[PDB]
Amino acid sequence: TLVHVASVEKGRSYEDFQKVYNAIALKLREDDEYDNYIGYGPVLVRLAWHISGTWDKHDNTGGSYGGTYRFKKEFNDPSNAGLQNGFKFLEPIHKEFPWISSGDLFSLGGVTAVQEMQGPKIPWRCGRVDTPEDTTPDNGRLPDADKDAGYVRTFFQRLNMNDREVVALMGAHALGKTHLKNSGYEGPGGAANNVFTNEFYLNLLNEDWKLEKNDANNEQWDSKSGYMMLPTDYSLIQDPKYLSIVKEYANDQDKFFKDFSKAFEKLLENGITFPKDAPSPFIFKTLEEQGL
Ligand code: HEM
Repeated sequence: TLVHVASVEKGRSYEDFQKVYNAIALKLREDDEYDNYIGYGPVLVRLAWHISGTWDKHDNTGGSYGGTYRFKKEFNDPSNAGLQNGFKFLEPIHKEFPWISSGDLFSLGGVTAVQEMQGPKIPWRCGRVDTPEDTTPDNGRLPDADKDAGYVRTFFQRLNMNDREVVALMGAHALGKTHLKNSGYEGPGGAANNVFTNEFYLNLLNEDWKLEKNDANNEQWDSKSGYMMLPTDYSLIQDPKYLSIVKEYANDQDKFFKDFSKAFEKLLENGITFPKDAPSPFIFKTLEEQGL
């Protein structure tokens, strides 16, 4: 398996990264019209996950380290359709801060989005290093949505995630929406789709779901409230082990926040070796905490 050692951008420290965080956060506030006023928060979270979710624990291919989403093979992955919006959002950030690596920028985008949307603090570590075009993972490593709980469970073993980690991570599906033109699925998972809450779990348990076909001829679960769940989302209440965890997070906001924070940091760090003398993880202040 490949070794990717975190290497701090030369001479940079917490304050440098807080400035990048702030620039992302200010642009999130400014560019509010995007996606019928959802804003860019959700797509940045999805970008951070997709650049990380190519990882394979077996050989340390893929993962956030190399920033390989910048290469055509990966940005043109059908699984990544729509993420170009997140990349374009981050372009002026990268122009202002050309010293940050691509993997650091993409992952920090996700952290910033979660926190600015009132989610948990997510500790974040710098030191991802851009790797060459030939290190770009092939398409097909990101998950299908038309599958069942067994598929989800097996899929996430490749990312070294257990049942609790999987169910926690999936709570991000409160954010944003599915777009028919991107993925063949349409609609949001709830009402508060640019605020980070545990609504995904409450909606799974409390809505009256009907298995319908959308306009792309794909099945999805729909409620009269106008919400949807992917087959993979709904699988979390079909499987008895996932169901107990869904109930736990539906009943404990703080526990969900803490578990999501750990799993999301882990996701963003998979594949990276941090030297023993590497800086401790950074916890960035929100704009609100800074009075900005
Ligand atoms: C079985 C695993 C998963 C599947 C099958 C899946 C599938 C999907 C699909 C089909 C979409 C709609 C894309 C579009 O039409 O624009 C989506 C959106 C999204 N996903 Fe996932 N996802 C999974 C796990 C995750 C994880 C682990 C996270 C992050 C922790 C995540 C975060 C998001 C977010 C934030 C959106 C909304 C994007 C937007 O509004 O532009 N997903 N997902």
